[PDB]
Amino acid sequence: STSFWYANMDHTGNARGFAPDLDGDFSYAVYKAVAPGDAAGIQRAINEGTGGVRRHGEWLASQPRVVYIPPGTYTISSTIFMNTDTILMGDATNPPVLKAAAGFSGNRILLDGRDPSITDGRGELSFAVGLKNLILDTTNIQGGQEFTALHWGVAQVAQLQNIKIRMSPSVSSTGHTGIRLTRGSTLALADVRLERGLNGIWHDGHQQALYKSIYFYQNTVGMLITNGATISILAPTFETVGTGVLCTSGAPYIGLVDARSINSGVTLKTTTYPSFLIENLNKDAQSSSNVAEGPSGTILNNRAHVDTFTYGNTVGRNPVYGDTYTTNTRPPALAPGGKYPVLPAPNYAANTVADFINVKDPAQNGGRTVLGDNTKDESKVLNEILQLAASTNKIAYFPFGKYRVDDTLLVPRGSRIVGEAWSTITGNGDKFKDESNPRPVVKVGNAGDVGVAQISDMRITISDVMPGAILIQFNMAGSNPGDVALWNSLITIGGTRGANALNSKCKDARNECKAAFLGMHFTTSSSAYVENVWNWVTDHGTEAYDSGSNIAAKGGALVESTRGTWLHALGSEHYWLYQLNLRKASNVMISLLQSETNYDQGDNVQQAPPAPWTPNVTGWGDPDFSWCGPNDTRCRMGFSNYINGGSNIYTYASASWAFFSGPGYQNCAGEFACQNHLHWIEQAPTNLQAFGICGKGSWAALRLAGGNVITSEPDFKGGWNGGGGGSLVGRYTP
Amino acid sequence: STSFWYANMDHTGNARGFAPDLDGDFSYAVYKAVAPGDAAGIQRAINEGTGGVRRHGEWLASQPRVVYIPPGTYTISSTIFMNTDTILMGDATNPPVLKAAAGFSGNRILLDGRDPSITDGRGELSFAVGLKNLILDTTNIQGGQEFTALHWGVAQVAQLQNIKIRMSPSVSGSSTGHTGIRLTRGSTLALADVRLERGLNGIWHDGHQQALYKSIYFYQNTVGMLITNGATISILAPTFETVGTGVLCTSGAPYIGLVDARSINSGVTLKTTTYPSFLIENLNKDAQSSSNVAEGPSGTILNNRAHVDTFTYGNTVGRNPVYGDTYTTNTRPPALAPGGKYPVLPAPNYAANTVADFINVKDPAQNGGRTVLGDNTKDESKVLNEILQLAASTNKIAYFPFGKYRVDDTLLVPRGSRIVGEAWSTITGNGDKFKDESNPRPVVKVGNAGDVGVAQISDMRITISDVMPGAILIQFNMAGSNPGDVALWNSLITIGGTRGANALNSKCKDARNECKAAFLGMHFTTSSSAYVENVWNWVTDHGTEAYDSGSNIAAKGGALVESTRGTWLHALGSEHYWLYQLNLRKASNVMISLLQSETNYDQGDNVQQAPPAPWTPNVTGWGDPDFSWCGPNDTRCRMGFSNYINGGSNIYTYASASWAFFSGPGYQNCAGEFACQNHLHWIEQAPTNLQAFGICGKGSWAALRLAGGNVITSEPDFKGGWNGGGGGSLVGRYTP
Repeated sequence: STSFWYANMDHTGNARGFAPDLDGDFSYAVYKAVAPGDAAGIQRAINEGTGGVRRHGEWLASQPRVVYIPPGTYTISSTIFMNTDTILMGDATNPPVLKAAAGFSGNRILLDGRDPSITDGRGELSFAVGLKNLILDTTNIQGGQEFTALHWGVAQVAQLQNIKIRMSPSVSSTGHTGIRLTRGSTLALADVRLERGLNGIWHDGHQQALYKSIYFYQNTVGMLITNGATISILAPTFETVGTGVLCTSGAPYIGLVDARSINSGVTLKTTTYPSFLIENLNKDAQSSSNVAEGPSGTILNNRAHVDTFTYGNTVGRNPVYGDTYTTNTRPPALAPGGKYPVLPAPNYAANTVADFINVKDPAQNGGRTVLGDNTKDESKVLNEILQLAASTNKIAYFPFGKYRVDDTLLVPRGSRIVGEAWSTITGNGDKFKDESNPRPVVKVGNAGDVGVAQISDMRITISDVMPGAILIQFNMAGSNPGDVALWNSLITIGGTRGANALNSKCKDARNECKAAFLGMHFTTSSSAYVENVWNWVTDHGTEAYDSGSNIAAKGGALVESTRGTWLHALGSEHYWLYQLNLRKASNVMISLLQSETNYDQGDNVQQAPPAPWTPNVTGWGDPDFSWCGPNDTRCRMGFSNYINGGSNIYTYASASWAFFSGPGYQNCAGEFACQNHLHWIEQAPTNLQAFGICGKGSWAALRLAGGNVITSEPDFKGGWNGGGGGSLVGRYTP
Repeated sequence: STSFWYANMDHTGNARGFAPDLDGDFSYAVYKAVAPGDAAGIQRAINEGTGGVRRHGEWLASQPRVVYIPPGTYTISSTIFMNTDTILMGDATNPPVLKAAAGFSGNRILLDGRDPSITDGRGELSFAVGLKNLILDTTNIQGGQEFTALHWGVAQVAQLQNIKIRMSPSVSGSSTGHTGIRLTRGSTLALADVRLERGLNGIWHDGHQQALYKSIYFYQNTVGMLITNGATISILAPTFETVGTGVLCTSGAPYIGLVDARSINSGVTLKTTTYPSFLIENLNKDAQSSSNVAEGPSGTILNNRAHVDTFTYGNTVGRNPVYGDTYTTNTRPPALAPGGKYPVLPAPNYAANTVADFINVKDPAQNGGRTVLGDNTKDESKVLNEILQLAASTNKIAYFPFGKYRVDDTLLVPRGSRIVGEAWSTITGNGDKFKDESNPRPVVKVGNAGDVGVAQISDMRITISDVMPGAILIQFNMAGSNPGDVALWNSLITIGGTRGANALNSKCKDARNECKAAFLGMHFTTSSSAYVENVWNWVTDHGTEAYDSGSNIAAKGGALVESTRGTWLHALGSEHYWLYQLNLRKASNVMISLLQSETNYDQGDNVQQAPPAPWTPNVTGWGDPDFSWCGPNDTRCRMGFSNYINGGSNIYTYASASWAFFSGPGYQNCAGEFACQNHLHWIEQAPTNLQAFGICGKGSWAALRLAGGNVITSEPDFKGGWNGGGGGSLVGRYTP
């Protein structure tokens, strides 16, 4: 066929992806190839399993399927339905066209990312749906009819990579929609080009999403926002677009940062009362329309350049809801050239198999035997292959598997790592059980390293209760932002097969297991780029087994870097003390942080935090909760944002939700009574620019360093459920 | 070509069904016919509209589609998706077989009743999905694989009529297998007269809010009904033949009602691994059914007895352990239960009747040379009263093709009437004759006072087109010689929410001044004896058909029952009325197998017009609650009742699905889990021989209020039902 690197990798033989924990099935095919032009074969490859048994729906990581679609045109006559943990991989050298037929029958959706096996449309459970190197075409459908090329009501670990959507020109209240997001909890939509139609993206009640580097080309409306909580749009381009962003319902947060307007109309228009920010908008001469318009008329007139304009709930303003214009000079290390760094996930479209090292092939990795079946320690053998590929400038390809490591797996300078449907590194052993000497499972460079370390399509996890485990630690800094990067990956604790020892020790809410020390760590001399990454302590089982979810992992993400750190849609959920900790960091940019308090915590918790952990304030910057009464359990809940000093902190959207008050999915007292403090500033940083700090079920919308509290009600409401339990700090620029 | 009455009705010409208010489309075809054996044509007929435009999804009543499927076998290779306001009508003289192909591709669902155009899996909005005279067959699929013949995550006005589901035999030792009817998220009313053959599960009730399963035949199922979570389950007159386990509840804490059940060579009748509240009344077992009747987490609950009178195991009023067993004996009145069994009747399909036995009300050659339009352009009261008397006096069935028949006076349904519609043909009241609340007048009158005879209506809709404070939408006056002679099946009674009522929708857009749209939805007078099954009594809460929908409506009362003869309510949904949803005013001999209700959404702490306003209560004349016990600004107390029982005798209620959701206009949240309402179920005067079971509630502080003023609090001992007790009430037994 072609020379596309993935299709030419060994998918038979010993170097193929191998799936353990499949109930004795050692013949399951991770890889399937569709015949050229075989449109019916796309759905077949998605669902087909071993010996005629259909694949499991709703599973997260153990039964992955990558469907290779060769170049060509595939005429689609009815909706194609994805499965969880499934990737459609078109040929990157010549992406295939999935074209809707003229006689398209059924629901007017070309591709549905939501697994049909989920009941009651729970998109927040449709994890790990991937689309790569595809062209969606609906030009055979009349532009006046309602149609949706892609329904993206999905959850985390879902990804878009090198996707193009051609639609018919709009006519009419109905028309083509490129990507419609209904119920779901996804993280990032990256590098999608939407051509024509009525709506390029329709955000219909999706909780939150970061839209990174989206190209809106000749859309009647760039993004339609009907309902939803937190919307972050980073580095978009509006070319011949009638209206950039149109929000006709709800009170969400809308973040438009580093936007470009090419011969377009109004950039942000709303008929309701959302809180939005426009930072670094650059308009051309043909874009002569107002920048912002609302129910009362013009909000911001025609300006070719906008610095920092908010219109929403702002701290210190009389009245709270209103306009504010400021100018801020971004640090050149954070924003080279005034623009924050945005990079597409690598697809290696021009690379062939020779540019890679298949870690399992003895002819490629230096004559080493690698299993990836979670039956033995493979740390040393994998540290040697990773150092070999970096020293020879080869990309290290991990076929799918579960690679058990009993010591740190170092990612050395010059590494480019890519996996097959989130190949899994799992830590194990006594070397990660010393909480007095915490140890990284995956270490990205040594202390003081400068170089390239790019990782994509991987998973890191643990197999036992390991109170000293740091799942990934970033030590290396890049020469340019993105040299050290992590794309489209997940870091999980529990919830998946392959961790029996961990699964047996975490079934008691009275003694929550000390599974890990940290999920992610960014050391002081590091400089890392993170996009579409799920940092998740399990709340429920995903792969049909008694999963146990009473886990006390101390901290989710600890950022100590003073060089520069960019977090594009990082989901950090269900850790004990905090989801995001900024400990004396000095150059941090956050385009979206998605977080959720641990479900076992709240008024009816059985073990009050910080227990079972003893906080180390001096050594690791833990919150000690010494301000709460020893039995004030609404006060002793994990923080979503714990900002502790430092400088040059830019956060542009925080989707932090509280749902329950204790084990068993117990309800909270009220809409704003699940938690007291989700967002907490311990020490005021120098040059802090915070926008879109959203919450759910929190009494306070933000806590300031001196102890002052910004209450969610009555004037800092918004976002989740339009304010029915939702917090919104649209502007905090102290 | 057969002699089926519906397929041989005029579907061209002037007597065809006509859909008004379709944005200038006067050629829309309500009726579509599938070619024999054309499986692909079934989906086409569901969605096809005028001139290549697809039909509207989610719509309730204005764009109906009836799909006629001739006899034959239809090999289905992928899931068929229904639409709202859509009926699949197989040939009643020879039902067609919808057979899943051996190479079935997709999610492994043969037929999905839930409209795919609804977003976020909201089955509670999938209204008016009908299936008639069909055989669903999954025998080409191996019995060891998970498969679902019918997904019924739907909402009210959905109906099953003469449906049989054949499945492959389950595999011994296998946890997966065929499921006949799976109910996920949704709010349907009744599933009637379905025969389920083989498979692993005949019915899987997976989180559905509530459902009445009437006259279900479980034939050789490994498990009759599986219940994984849910609130209120009522099973009336089932038959378990060669069934391994009758009812198996492995998750949740629902209410399960088993009444008039038959066991033929079956295993355990009700087994649970959790703590639901169930009732088993009038279970009659054969000799070969030697298993225990009920089994729970602690072991045996009720051992093998061939006959069970009244056994409850749940939250019971007056018990010192609230949760526990109770055995009593009750002699049902012969007028309520002739022969000891409650009356259950299938909805009439007229399978043996031809066109000659019918009167098409629009055909001048059949109705006496009268001009009938059905386009909501003029008053058609006199012309329709004369046709109904004509069809009754000539022993003919009156067939209403679809339309909107405006009436400016009462439309009398006389003695001997049999009325059937085409996808819920609509009678809409109008005029000044329904606007004098001091002289309320029925829109549709079922017989005169003191009449005895047959008056059977099915597949119809009754509504109003303006604000009519004196309008009774349907009033039952006549009694039957046998129960079911006066009956109403598979219908809707709606106020607002649908196109065709511009004057009404324009006057009901202010929550500060709630419009007095109607006096009563349904009325059962003292000398009446009516049978009601699968009927939606609905004051609108939101718009359904893409139009400016005013939903700030104060319709006084939903259903007022004053009858002292027999009255049977099988899955009556009464929703969003102002003062009450169901009022039993000195009624005698009343049987309710399931009542589904919802408090008006504008009511609660943040209400803008405190009840009884804008209504002045008439306690003496009409038995309204005046809410004089509440402080004039205690707004959680001044909320509409779901059950308002006021005196009388011989009242048997077996399931109450009564939900409160919001605290004011705008879908505002409530103060707490049990803080939406104070009283959902209220006894004003204690009746003689009152037998109450399965009184479920949501978000109300009290689970039940007694005549003396004593209150049975939902917490701590009467939790259960909705969300397993997380805000759900459950009075499993109140038998004073």
